[PDB]
Amino acid sequence: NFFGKTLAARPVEAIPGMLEFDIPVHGDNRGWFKENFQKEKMLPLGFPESFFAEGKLQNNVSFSRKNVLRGLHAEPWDKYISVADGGKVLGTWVDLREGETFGNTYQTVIDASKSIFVPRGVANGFQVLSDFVAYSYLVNDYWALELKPKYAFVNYADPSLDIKWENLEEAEVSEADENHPFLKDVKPLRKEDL
Amino acid sequence: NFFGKTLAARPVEAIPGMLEFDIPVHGDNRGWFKENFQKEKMLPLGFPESFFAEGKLQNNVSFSRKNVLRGLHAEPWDKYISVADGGKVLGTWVDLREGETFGNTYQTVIDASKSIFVPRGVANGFQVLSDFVAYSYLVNDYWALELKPKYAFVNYADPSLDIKWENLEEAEVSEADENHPFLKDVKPLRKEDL
Repeated sequence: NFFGKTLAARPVEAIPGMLEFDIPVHGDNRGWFKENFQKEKMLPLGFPESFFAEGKLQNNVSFSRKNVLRGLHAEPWDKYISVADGGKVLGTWVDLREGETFGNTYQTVIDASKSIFVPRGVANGFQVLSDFVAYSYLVNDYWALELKPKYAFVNYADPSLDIKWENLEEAEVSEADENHPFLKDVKPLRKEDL
Repeated sequence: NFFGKTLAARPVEAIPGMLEFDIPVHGDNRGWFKENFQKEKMLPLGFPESFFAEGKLQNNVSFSRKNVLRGLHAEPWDKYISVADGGKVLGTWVDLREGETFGNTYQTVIDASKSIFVPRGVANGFQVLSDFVAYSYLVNDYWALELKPKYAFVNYADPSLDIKWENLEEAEVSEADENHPFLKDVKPLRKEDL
């Protein structure tokens, strides 16, 4: 369930606006290639035109080792998340938008054959499952002081979240991520904050 | 250095329009992060605004093993090339555009701390130096039949090209790449045709 998939998108019903994509990966264990993002094909599958509305683009990459656990961060921009190497992560999302889906969750394994569109307001995180992973994402806005109040964070280890991690005991977590508020102390992101 | 470089651009004087970038990579052997592409920071360094003129975007990734050698291909679109994991390649370019700089070459090692802007009509290739590499690039057009005349190819092993590959004896080359035409049989690409 890795090579040769048809390019396709599925909405995540618990988190409005999120999309999971199957990405065609061609080859085998020795090497492969993919079109990780293709704007002309992905728009008709539901990738939102609003992603492109301001003409802003940034691609970040992090290279991380097994058991690293980052999150859960709702940064004030949309994100398209992918894996660029042979690794894999347990992707994890918690909706922090005010409304009937506040606190809703989704989890899936992200590898080179699966990508995820995450709307602004949905907190993102991952735990690295493979020995290492190249985690490559696109965003549609740039850091600005005025955006600082528009972030929201929730603690990866709040046991009331409808998520589980692969290896909570051996997780390698930043000091900041250890100290994010539990869900009960998150101020839901209002329409004015998005 | 791999880590901690200042974001910078250098023109490649042998191939008009080509740019080499140093990318700041933060971390160490255990794990790191980079802004692989940040449009607002790149434009004032000389990344061409023309790349974005038609609003087209595609990200391709190839995951390849040591001694794989691919090229040399000039395609209908501009390319921004980097590496998304801990690997490295010997990047190689041959200008296939009609005029004074046809045949001109450049080579440099690409790893996650370096990227390259390759104008359409400049042939691109690489040989993998590390055990594996995640080679991730952005392009600004999509396949279409009508672009077929915008492609040119030149053989990687043509002894007249002012390039040197590693350990050619052990290179893993596709049948197609073994049979690309020699420079003297390449029809130079007209600028008005690109």
